[PDB]
Amino acid sequence: GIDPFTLVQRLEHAAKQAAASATQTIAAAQHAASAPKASAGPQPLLVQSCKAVAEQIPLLVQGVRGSQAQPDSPSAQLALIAASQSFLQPGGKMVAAAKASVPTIQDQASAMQLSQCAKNLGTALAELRTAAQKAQEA
Repeated sequence: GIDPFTLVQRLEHAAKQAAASATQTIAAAQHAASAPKASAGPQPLLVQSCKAVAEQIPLLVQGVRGSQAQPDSPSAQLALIAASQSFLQPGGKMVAAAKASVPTIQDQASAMQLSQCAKNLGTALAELRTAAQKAQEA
């Protein structure tokens, strides 16, 4: 009957919205940066993770597109699964940093924007983290 993609199904969907939400979170985080001007090195965890996440975003989508083309390919599967878990590492950091940086952002627009972005990214990771989990160990 109807046998769908399964496991990679949730990977595709979660990684797409993760990549989307990540980009939005990055654009908000480094828009203001909750870094004080008086110090010897106030490098915001946001921006540090933003650059990390920014390079992981294409990997997600690359994995996604690979899974779309070859859902029955362990090469594409493990690629997406690995990329997902690789994205979670810096991605989760930016989420944690974002929520704590919101109240310390002087620009109200950026603060409220970051709040929504991190809320999306956090939930995106919630999907992706569980998605790759099911696809990996089953």
